Amino acid sequence: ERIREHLSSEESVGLLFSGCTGINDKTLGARGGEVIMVTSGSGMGKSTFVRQQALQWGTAMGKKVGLAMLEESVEETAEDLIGLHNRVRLRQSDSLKREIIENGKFDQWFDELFGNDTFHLYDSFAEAETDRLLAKLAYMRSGLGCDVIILDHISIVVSASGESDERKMIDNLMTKLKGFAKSTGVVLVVICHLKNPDKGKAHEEGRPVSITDLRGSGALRQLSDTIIALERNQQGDMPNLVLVRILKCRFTGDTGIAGYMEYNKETGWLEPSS
Amino acid sequence: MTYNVWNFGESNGRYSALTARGISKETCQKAGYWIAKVDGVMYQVADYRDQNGNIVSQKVRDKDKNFKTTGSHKSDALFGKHLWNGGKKIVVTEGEIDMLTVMELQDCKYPVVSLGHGASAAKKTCAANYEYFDQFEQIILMFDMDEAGRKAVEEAAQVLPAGKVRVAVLPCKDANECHLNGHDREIMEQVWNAGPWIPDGVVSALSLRERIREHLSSEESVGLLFSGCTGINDKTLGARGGEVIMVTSGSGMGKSTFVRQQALQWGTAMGKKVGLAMLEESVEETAEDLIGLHNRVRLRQSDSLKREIIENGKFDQWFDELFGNDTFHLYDSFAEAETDRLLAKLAYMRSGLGCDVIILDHISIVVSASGESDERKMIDNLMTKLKGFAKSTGVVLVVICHLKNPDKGKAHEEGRPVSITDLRGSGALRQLSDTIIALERNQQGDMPNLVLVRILKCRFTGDTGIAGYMEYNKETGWLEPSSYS
Amino acid sequence: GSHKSDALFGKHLWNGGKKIVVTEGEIDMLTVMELQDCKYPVVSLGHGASAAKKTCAANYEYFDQFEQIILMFDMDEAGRKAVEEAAQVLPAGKVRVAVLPCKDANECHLNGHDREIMEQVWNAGPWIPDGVVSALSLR
Repeated sequence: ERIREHLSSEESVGLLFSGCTGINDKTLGARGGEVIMVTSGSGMGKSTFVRQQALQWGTAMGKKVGLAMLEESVEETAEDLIGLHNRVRLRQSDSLKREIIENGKFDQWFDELFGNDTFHLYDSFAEAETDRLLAKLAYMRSGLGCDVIILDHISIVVSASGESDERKMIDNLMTKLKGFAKSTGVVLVVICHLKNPDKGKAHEEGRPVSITDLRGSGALRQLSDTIIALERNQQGDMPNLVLVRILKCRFTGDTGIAGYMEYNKETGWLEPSS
Repeated sequence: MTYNVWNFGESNGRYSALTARGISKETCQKAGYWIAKVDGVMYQVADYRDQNGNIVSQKVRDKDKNFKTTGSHKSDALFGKHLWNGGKKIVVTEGEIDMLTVMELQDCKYPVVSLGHGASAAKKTCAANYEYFDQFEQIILMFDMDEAGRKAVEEAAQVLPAGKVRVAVLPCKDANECHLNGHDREIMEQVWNAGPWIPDGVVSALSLRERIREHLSSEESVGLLFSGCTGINDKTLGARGGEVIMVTSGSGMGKSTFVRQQALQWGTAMGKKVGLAMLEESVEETAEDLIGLHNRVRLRQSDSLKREIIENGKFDQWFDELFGNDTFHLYDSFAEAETDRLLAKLAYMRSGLGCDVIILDHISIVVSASGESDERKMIDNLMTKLKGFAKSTGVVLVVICHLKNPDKGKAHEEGRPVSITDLRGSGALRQLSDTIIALERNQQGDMPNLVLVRILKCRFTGDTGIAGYMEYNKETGWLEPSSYS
Repeated sequence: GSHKSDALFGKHLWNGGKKIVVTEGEIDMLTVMELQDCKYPVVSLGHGASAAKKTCAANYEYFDQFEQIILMFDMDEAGRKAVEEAAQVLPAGKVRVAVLPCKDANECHLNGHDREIMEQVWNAGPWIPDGVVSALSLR
């Protein structure tokens, strides 16, 4: 009976990765209980890729998405979603900001987006303790009833914290996040950064990213079920061209390069091909 | 269905002292808190008057601490609201007895208010009273010190005027529990020392739309404009408050000269209060550069002219012309500052002196917690604290770092575009910093004064690459914009 | 008796006013009152220069009755630290630091410099260390 109930409801194709495909061809979406790992270099598209998925899922397939943008205030993150939804770089314009305010178009777009109460976020920025996030991440999942939790940046370093080498902190945290993800069945999307090789041209100038290039003592390479990686050469002749590489997919096992995408400097989207 | 307003001269009313609470008669009389003797019982009535004195609602309790409401107890119910027309700080308690505690200790001379519908409607009550609470510079959220109390604090800070939120943490249950115990010493300092921080950490389901509108109106997206070369503005749209600008180049190529132009430019044309942290030079030397830079000259190479124009009356002229607006602030030590012997001072500018831009030249002078192997963590640890400070205050922070020595081919001074990997420190600064400006020039080429500007990162826009070019005017010491391709 | 941390020598003499002088030693508090004919608010610190932060913090409510708080501490290495640790827990906008040509207030009086003491009660605010000196005062 539980498998019948499982097979009938389980969003196994639930919330397919938008912006590009081949990712769907190699991962078949994001299952509930899996931990999706998104990574790239600094300023390449970790936040932007994940931000499209959070927007898309909570609109087209309408899901209660939980956000944890620990590096930016919620008004800034909402600011992106509003512009991203309306295909504009609203953050990148004083005219567009002044426009929608004075002519009352701001309220218009906002109700069109958040009007479902499908978007829930985390607001603090000032140091989130490990079990002072998991409680709130669960509060979304459980109290607010979210289907997807989005955790930007898996660090919160700063603190000493009394235990040398935070290589265990990232490991200890990832396990509980996988636990939380599975015991509730919530799709868990987390963003991590990449180590510094300093051993040739690196990341921002190209270079494929392997699982070893992942920050931390690769525990995230174990607990996570699927690993999405973005690669682009911001000094190349197409700095907006970004390559998607699957480093892991516990569900399928089909790895390799999925497809390509192009950063539309007008809409702020990652349109597939061009 | 709601009760009728009790009358003071019709229900055995008297203004007695709450001896078992620690509140005297004089205090009860001023807040409008009296005791009624109806049916032989002993009820305590809290008069929630409006801006006129007319009782609107009342909150009546007896021996067993049961609640009974009379009148029109609307969502904006604030016990003591009628006593204060505004000011500097306002204390927001949970219960009326706690509101009676602060006034007793402050001799009923300072604004203190209580919540109408307990800790539950804290969010709604504070939301209903946004217009009123914004007449004060600070809002002292001293709720109960329990599980439910901290959630009420959480739901309060969400719908309160941004930047004015402050939370009190008492060694006991509530304000009254401290008073009757010992701790009259522990309450008041936290009324004047409570932490000015954020809600943390749910804060979901929009509810901030209008505040984002309020936000978008006050902090622009073309925050400031880097002068010296257009194109930097095209790819970064300036430097917002709360961002971290990262400026770097080779040694003696114009890290200091480039940044100093922006500090000068911003503090003159756009009259912003610029804070300087020139760790590798006395305050007089950085001022010396600024003085010459403002007057399009170099007061470091013309040596006869230095002694001349100063002792003649052209120094005092330029000095008042430049620093007279009281905008420029610098750091004076050179005696190896400690990390939390800089951030304290850097915050003092931003906060005490009120600066808009803080400039930290050279971020490799750590000098902090000696004994830990590799300063690779110190630079990372510092950047985290700098980013926190930068965003939590909304200050523009421009920091200068240096570049690792590659020794793998011709390096930096001979050209060589500097990538993000070439950045000094275990690239944590490539993460915490939002915008990264890099200067490149071949000081052994046909165009040494020609400098290439390269954006290595801009979390705001995401538009990277080569901006434009500039030329070092040896006469003016400026970075004039060039026409090169 | 009970030397609580809010010990302020002379606190019982004033109920607010325009300005109040906060010395370190009671003897220095006796100097300022001597020059002012005991007509203007002058107080001393209970626990010396060490608990300067705690004593001033304990009397923030009291010191907040005045428009200005004249920190006339000693003029040594420890004295300047006491100025630093007091001014942190004092009302921002009511500080001011006294700089004497001698050791303390009494050392000036016994020498010549009554001409340096009272006048130096009128001098701005900043506060606290390292400057930062808003350029203008670096001329």
